[PDB]
Amino acid sequence: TSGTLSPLDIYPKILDFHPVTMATFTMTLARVCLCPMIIGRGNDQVAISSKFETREDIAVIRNYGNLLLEMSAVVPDGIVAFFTSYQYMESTVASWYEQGILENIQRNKLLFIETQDGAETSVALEKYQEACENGRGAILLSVARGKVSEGI
Amino acid sequence: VNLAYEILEPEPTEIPALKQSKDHAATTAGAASLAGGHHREAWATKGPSYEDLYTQNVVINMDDQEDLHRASLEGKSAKERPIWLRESTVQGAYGSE
Amino acid sequence: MATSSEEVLLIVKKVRQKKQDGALYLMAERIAWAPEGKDRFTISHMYADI
Amino acid sequence: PGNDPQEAVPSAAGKQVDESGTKVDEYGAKDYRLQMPLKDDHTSRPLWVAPDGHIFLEAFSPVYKYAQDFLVAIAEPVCRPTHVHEYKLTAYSLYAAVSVGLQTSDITEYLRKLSKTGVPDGIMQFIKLCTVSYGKVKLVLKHNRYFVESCHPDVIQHLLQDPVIRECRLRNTVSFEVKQEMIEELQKRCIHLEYPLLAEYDFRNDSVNPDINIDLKPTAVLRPYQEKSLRKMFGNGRARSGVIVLPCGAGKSLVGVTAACTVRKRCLVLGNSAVSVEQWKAQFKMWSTIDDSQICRFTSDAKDKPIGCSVAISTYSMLGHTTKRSWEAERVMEWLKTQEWGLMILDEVHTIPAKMFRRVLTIVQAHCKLGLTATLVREDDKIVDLNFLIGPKLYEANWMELQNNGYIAKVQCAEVWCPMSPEFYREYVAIKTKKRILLYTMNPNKFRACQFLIKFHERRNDKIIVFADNVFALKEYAIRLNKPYIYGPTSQGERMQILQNFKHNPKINTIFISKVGDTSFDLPEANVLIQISSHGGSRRQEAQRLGRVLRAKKGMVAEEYNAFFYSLVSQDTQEMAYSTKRQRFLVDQGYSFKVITKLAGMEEEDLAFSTKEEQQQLLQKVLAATDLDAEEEV
Repeated sequence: TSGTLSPLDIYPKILDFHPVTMATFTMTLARVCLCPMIIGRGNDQVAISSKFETREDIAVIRNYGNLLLEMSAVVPDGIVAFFTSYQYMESTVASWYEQGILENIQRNKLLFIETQDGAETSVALEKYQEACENGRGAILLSVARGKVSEGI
Repeated sequence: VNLAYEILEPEPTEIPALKQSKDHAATTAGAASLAGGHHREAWATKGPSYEDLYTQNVVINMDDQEDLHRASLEGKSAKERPIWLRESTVQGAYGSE
Repeated sequence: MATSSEEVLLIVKKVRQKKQDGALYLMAERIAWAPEGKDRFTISHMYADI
Repeated sequence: PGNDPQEAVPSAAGKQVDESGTKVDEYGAKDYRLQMPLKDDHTSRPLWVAPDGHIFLEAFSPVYKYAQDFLVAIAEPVCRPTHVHEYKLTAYSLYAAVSVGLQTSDITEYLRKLSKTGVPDGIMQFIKLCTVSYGKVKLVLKHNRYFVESCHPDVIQHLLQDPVIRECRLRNTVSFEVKQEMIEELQKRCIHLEYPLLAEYDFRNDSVNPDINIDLKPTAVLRPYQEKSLRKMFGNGRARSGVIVLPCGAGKSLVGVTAACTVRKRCLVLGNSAVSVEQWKAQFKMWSTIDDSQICRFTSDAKDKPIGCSVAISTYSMLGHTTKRSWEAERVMEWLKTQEWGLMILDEVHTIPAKMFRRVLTIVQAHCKLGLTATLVREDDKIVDLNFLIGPKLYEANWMELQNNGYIAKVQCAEVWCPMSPEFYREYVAIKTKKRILLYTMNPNKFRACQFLIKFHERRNDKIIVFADNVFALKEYAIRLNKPYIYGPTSQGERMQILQNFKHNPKINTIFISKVGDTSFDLPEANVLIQISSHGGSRRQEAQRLGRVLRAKKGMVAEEYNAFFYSLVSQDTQEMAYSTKRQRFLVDQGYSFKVITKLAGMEEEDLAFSTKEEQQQLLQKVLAATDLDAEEEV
């Protein structure tokens, strides 16, 4: 039973038979449950992807900070963001200290970035759950394959 | 043991950290920036929590105030005042209506 | 002098700023780079953070 | 005698134009254009067919939907002023070839549905069969590969001309081969002789040097006013030769370098003067590595790497003097046809005659041409169109969106008509020589207004420069009121420092320039411009000077105005002949135009020439000035 397992064409990777195949649509009247959005600039800057670039350019990093700064004032609760890896995450946060992007985010929501050691990670999640329930919802700046992505 | 601390050392190290003698590291950088070589010609200690200095003080005083808004009128006159042209039709004036 | 930091500084029109010949206004206790004929201020600072 | 060709079809003159004698089928369809709008708002606004050969499409509310319907309709004739409010004009001549890639039979069905039960007369229906979409492509064949578009009517009507006299498919969309390479000049004159027009496309495979064909450039594109013109000029890999319209004070030489990277062509820059050499070279520094690899300058005495690079910056074809320039111009013309044949980058071609254009295509074998000119027509000509040799009209940008964004200054046009002095008007209708030009030019009633406009902007310390066509006329305008001045016959070392005294290291505010110190070493770029004379030969040179000089007070204007622009025109001096033609150009630029004949406040101002005695002494000096005072050569 998996919800994120939807591409079934690559499922025969395990080399096992599976005659029982069925998807799920869930008939719902009002579609206000979810709202998937895809932002890719387009014919204005087209700089939003960085699959093999570190700190060689500042057009993609600036776009990640401008969109995140605006979303921090319109989301009613907390924001759980995710990056690519640990290398591109540290280069993006360090670039916001020079232009002055991360400093404005500290005014609204509280910053929470996943660390490396497992001892400081459990204490960091407890501070995020306490601020989002008692006061204003904070923000999470972690990695898609870190430690707050297994099952929170 | 100290040789293997840098793994790869083409030169006898550059300026990594000091670990032990850290309280004196702020003295060397404090005398180099005050003399002449300011800018960013300094270093720190990688590992603990680094250190910074040069031109970091606090200013306190108790004066000023009393008549400060009266000077804004003279500086604004250097630009241009909002006014129209000298309207003159030498015939019949307006009537509002 | 009245010991109040009076006399507004000299205002200079049309000053470039990275291919942008805007307008830098020198008020009383703070600096303001007014973007041409407008009411807001792009580069907003004071006489302290410089 | 002995010159009676064809053409000669327009005939409209006099006050009683009564153009209503031949319509055949028009009165019957007049009633159908009234009952249709009575149903729904969408079932209305047709095209209004005319017996001559032109229609009036929608222009009242162009918005975003109808702004794209006219782009295809205009892709057949020359580009009329699209971004207007009255009615958009549409025809069918010449340009219907290097435009889009659709047949004329498809756009006809859309016009019949817009009229709602009504055909567009029938005169222009049989004409939709002349110029088609044809061209040549350079590929692996190292010469030409004959394939154009996926259409089919563009190939059927061509076999009865070129293939009938000489073969082509000999080597090894229907592509052809190469006919001994040398055979090529005879094909360019046989296709245009009939009716179809050719359009050699892109791609190449000969003479390579800059490493490969992708060099180095950041993919993060910016400036929406250049991306929209890039996808319109080269946005499908084809050619489409034409002239695009872009703001002057935004980067005319910047769109050419950016386009040269997407086209991937060893282009050739051909400037108009000496100022175009330093402008184009500045864009190859902070955007590419061509400045220190494939740079070349044949003008301004440089000759940097004559062999080994094709990207150069020349000046049209002004380097070809008879006898005096023999072996100098020979090495430039011969070595250019071998290692260069790319794009013909042209800038400011609205003042260059057709005689110079013949020598441009002769000294170089460029397979494509580029047009970078913001004006509409050339040299103010409406009966003869000489733009078919350097690329006709392609597309113009929305000046309302360009001005309300941060690309040009908020120009506030306002004509100022000053009365004529009676002491100088008596000698104007008295002599029959060229001396009467300086009479109304030195109008004391205009000089008091010219000094009032300077004083009106002196307190606002704004960049103001008074323009004048005559050379020895602006000199007295600056000595009487103690201000510096520059003109033509001066000195190269003197103007080198004075020009820097207004933009680089300024110290003087009120400077008087002319037609020389503007397109020679550096652009003026001021804010307020005053036009004195409006009858000179440069009836179209001041059009582009309005955009280059009048710059904004920042560079990214929001939505308010600040820049001013006045014009001093004499009264009862036969000057309205040019003051009327400027109204047709200002309404297309989105500028506010108005007429102010009375300044109301000029008398109550500390000015000169207050008494009538000082105005009388000027008459003894203007008439005594010799007309030979011009330069010093024989």
